[PDB]
Amino acid sequence: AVKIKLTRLGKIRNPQYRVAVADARTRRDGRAIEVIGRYHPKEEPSLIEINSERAQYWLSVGAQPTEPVLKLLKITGDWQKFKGLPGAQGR
Amino acid sequence: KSQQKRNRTNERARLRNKAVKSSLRTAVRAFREAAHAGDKAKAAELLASTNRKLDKAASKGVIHKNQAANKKSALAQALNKL
Amino acid sequence: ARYTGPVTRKSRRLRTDLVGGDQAFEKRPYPPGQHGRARIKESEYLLQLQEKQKARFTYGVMEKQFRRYYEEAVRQPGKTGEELLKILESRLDNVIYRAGLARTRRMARQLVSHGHFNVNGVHVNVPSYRVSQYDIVDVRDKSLNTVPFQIARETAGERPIPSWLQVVGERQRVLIHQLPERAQIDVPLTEQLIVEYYSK
RNA sequence: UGGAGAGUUUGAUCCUGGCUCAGGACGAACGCUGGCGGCGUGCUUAACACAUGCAAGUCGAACGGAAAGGUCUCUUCGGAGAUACUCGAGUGGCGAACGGGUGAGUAACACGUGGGUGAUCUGCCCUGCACUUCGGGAUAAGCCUGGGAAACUGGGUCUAAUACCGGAUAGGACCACGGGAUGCAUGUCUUGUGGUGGAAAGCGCUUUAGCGGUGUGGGAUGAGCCCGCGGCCUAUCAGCUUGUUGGUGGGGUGACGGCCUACCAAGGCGACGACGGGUAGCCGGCCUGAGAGGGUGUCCGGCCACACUGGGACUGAGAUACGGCCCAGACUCCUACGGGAGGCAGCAGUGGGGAAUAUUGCACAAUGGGCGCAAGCCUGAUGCAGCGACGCCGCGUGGGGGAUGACGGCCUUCGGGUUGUAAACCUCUUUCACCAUCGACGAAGGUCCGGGUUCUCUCGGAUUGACGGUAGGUGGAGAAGAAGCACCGGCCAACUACGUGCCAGCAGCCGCGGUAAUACGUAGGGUGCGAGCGUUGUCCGGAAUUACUGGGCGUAAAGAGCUCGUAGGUGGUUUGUCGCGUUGUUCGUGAAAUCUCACGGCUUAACUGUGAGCGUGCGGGCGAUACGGGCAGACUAGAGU
Ligand SMILES: [Mg+2]
Ligand SMILES: [Mg+2]
Ligand SMILES: [Mg+2]
Ligand SMILES: [Mg+2]
Ligand SMILES: [Mg+2]
Ligand SMILES: [Mg+2]
Ligand SMILES: [Mg+2]
Ligand SMILES: [Mg+2]
Ligand SMILES: [Mg+2]
Ligand SMILES: [Mg+2]
Ligand SMILES: [Mg+2]
Ligand SMILES: [Mg+2]
Ligand SMILES: [Mg+2]
Ligand SMILES: [Mg+2]
Ligand SMILES: [Mg+2]
Ligand SMILES: [Mg+2]
Ligand SMILES: [Mg+2]
Ligand SMILES: [Mg+2]
Ligand SMILES: [Mg+2]
Ligand SMILES: [Mg+2]
Ligand SMILES: [Mg+2]
Ligand SMILES: [Mg+2]
Ligand SMILES: [Mg+2]
Ligand SMILES: [Mg+2]
Ligand SMILES: [Mg+2]
Ligand SMILES: [Mg+2]
Ligand SMILES: [Mg+2]
Ligand SMILES: [Mg+2]
Ligand SMILES: [Mg+2]
Ligand SMILES: [Mg+2]
Ligand SMILES: [Mg+2]
Ligand SMILES: [Mg+2]
Ligand SMILES: [Mg+2]
Ligand SMILES: [Mg+2]
Ligand SMILES: [Mg+2]
Ligand SMILES: [Mg+2]
Ligand SMILES: [Mg+2]
Ligand SMILES: [Mg+2]
Ligand SMILES: [Mg+2]
Ligand SMILES: [Mg+2]
Ligand SMILES: [Mg+2]
Ligand SMILES: [Mg+2]
Ligand SMILES: [Mg+2]
Ligand SMILES: [Mg+2]
Ligand SMILES: [Mg+2]
Ligand SMILES: [Mg+2]
Ligand SMILES: [Mg+2]
Ligand SMILES: [Mg+2]
Ligand SMILES: [Mg+2]
Ligand SMILES: [Mg+2]
Ligand SMILES: [Mg+2]
Ligand SMILES: [Mg+2]
Ligand SMILES: [Mg+2]
Ligand SMILES: [Mg+2]
Ligand SMILES: [Mg+2]
Repeated sequence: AVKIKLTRLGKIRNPQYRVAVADARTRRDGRAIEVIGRYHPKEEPSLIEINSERAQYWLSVGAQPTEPVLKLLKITGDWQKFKGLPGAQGR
Repeated sequence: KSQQKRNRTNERARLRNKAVKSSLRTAVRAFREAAHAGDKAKAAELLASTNRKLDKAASKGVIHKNQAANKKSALAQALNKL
Repeated sequence: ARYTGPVTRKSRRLRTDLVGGDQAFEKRPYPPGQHGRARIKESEYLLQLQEKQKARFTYGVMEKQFRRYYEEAVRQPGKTGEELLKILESRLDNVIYRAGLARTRRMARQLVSHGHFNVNGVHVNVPSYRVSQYDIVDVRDKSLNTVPFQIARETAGERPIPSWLQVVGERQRVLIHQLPERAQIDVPLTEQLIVEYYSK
């Protein structure tokens, strides 16, 4: 199944994560199908970046994100837009 | 290892699939010998019996729908050209 | 590492004083060694090596750091020696020396290494730091009223101030308007020989 | 945006032409020396053999049962009771084909690149069209026995299922006949007619607790298959092939296909190097070089191949099936001699080889993966920590006055100077060390509660970090705790003396040492670098000494003894056509990191993030015929008669 997962490409003490769409049967830091954002858990609150339309297309086609990508999608509101929920932004 | 159960389920599958495949083979050879005999009367119903058995096996999943289609087409043309 | 050795011996070897200060001259000629009063044939490589060593011991730069500075300068477009000199000047110790907050480069390095300067209100302890445009430098609030600073607080008005830097009064703040121009301020050494040295 | 030369043939000179050197680089080793931190890297040789511990399990919201927990339960006063949460073991479902390792084999459609799949398959994911309807039989487990030293196993009962089988109906199963569109030939996409047929499953619920399965349309994802182009040496390997080449009819595959089979033809491959021998994982990448190029495939990333050696099948959507199975061989071990068990090229570690390369540590805190409705469980993947100067970066080992020209040493013309402002003496700072304290971001995160009824959201009560009481900050006296290394004749920066006298010796070349050695050992002095400096090993450059860039062949090495001619290369003038080479634009592709510009963050750098270049190419469409070229012509100058 297609999943949207976080890919870490930082150094030892800078765990930067990229919001990418990848196949489930792949390593964590592998060649994803398509990168659709990033997430830096080292700013004051955080750094969240979502394309919000390629993610929508993948969600409508069957891609299933994990728990942190799901939380980021809920934060950015794109998951709410896809599911029809009222609040389209909760940043 | 916790794979002795997998081995037992495997061998159960071997017996089941082997039995159904051998039954299908026997039905196929029965239809074939009827085809060379050229009765053209009981072969008409043997064709339907073989088709039913083979696509029943395909539904059971022991074979593929592609193989079922190939064999059904072969037996139908076999009945046809005589 | 650091030299931490006789600067005057190096000056006599290089035949060009480059530190000045209180101990500018030794009141004697320059036989750096036992045979230093004898004449030696001037080879082509000797001039370039002496120029490079003069620059390195003027700016307190190790060999590998100087190599990196030169390679960055030549890789940068335009000129090479001017860029190298600008990179050398952009050091914190050189900036403090030009702003007159220390007696010489060694004093500036001592203070910045011991951590008596906060550039953007942030503690630093590396002379290898490079300044940039619209960058402030300030003195530590606790470190004020200390002897090594109060000794020059009133006698820092002798040396000139470069045209790119500026100094502030009773409360010193150092700000960088733009990159320096060593070619027009304090160039006692020609870089066109270093650029030929480093291409061998 | 980028090009150094020097020495060495001679009595002296100019060429040619070798040999050596100055520079950089490494998964490095050695000699000496050796503080710390940030980030990386670390069996390159024996794909040699392995002690030992951990590396794949999960679901009671599928099922039968109750070994344990707390349990209301009879009560033994230490025994009872599945009905109850919960659950040992068992059935069943999924996972286990991913993840991790090595580079052995492999010169191959294995790899990179771009096409084709009208020749294809595809679980879990999304989603359109409908169903979710009836019966049967045994068994696991348990119980009673039996065999065997064990490993294991038999007989008799006994209980289920979302286990199995048999059913009704359901078009992308088939056959024959047709309609409708398409071209790229077999064909391709969709309906109709008649004859055939093909599955599902139930469970739970604090009552909107939720799960499910299949019959098929269409997406997403992964992969199977074919083709062109490119990436070693060797002809002292010149003839290779018979299922081999093709065709036909069957069989086989998910799928085309001599993939297999029966018959027919004689064909197919080869000097543009088949067949044979040696060597080798490929690529993005890494090093050197101004570049072209030369070397290389290690961190990391993509793929491929392998799992003691060799061979084979099954389950499954999907298997080199490392921690699955069967057999042959070797090795190791147990044995009652009849028989059995095993494979670290997973993590850690041991033996052996080598010049040589590391802990039998922590945690799922974060990410990814698997199992449920979950709560939750596992994960030597992963996040870290420990050892090594192994590599890059960065900071210290202090600083301000100092001619006491300390003393001395050294050289010595006996006058002097060198060591040398460095010192003593007066003083300033405490970077990193030592001691005590606070103390992290990493977690807009996950659980038990309050608005929300569950969908979405913030709120706080509690807790959750292996790293780690670590980073980092603060407070305390004290320069106090801290440097060494190589060379000094030319290449190439660095000279005097002592001892020695072809001896001791050094050395990259050529040259020094056989009694005034800047070349040997030593002392002083100097040069360069630095917690590193020299040697060794290999590659690039100098080398324009394999020359497209960028060489020559009268005498320095170099024209076959001459001629003919096969392939091949190359070709007069002019006209028209095509537009293959050529060139322009556009579109798709050319993964990421890494290379560069520009910025952003670790006090800076190393390190890292972002935007743009790079990706030299390829496929498709659309412009040109100026030159080469294909075709159709013409001319005589070339050439021939
Ligand atoms: Mg039989
Ligand atoms: Mg067929
Ligand atoms: Mg350093
Ligand atoms: Mg020469
Ligand atoms: Mg002569
Ligand atoms: Mg001669
Ligand atoms: Mg010549
Ligand atoms: Mg199981
Ligand atoms: Mg249980
Ligand atoms: Mg399930
Ligand atoms: Mg499976
Ligand atoms: Mg595997
Ligand atoms: Mg190895
Ligand atoms: Mg190999
Ligand atoms: Mg290809
Ligand atoms: Mg029984
Ligand atoms: Mg039916
Ligand atoms: Mg059923
Ligand atoms: Mg044949
Ligand atoms: Mg055939
Ligand atoms: Mg090999
Ligand atoms: Mg060259
Ligand atoms: Mg093998
Ligand atoms: Mg082994
Ligand atoms: Mg094998
Ligand atoms: Mg399966
Ligand atoms: Mg199967
Ligand atoms: Mg095998
Ligand atoms: Mg396995
Ligand atoms: Mg193993
Ligand atoms: Mg290991
Ligand atoms: Mg050895
Ligand atoms: Mg040994
Ligand atoms: Mg975990
Ligand atoms: Mg996780
Ligand atoms: Mg060492
Ligand atoms: Mg010299
Ligand atoms: Mg002597
Ligand atoms: Mg000597
Ligand atoms: Mg060389
Ligand atoms: Mg060359
Ligand atoms: Mg020549
Ligand atoms: Mg001659
Ligand atoms: Mg000759
Ligand atoms: Mg001749
Ligand atoms: Mg001859
Ligand atoms: Mg001859
Ligand atoms: Mg010819
Ligand atoms: Mg010709
Ligand atoms: Mg012509
Ligand atoms: Mg021609
Ligand atoms: Mg920065
Ligand atoms: Mg790229
Ligand atoms: Mg084109
Ligand atoms: Mg003529």
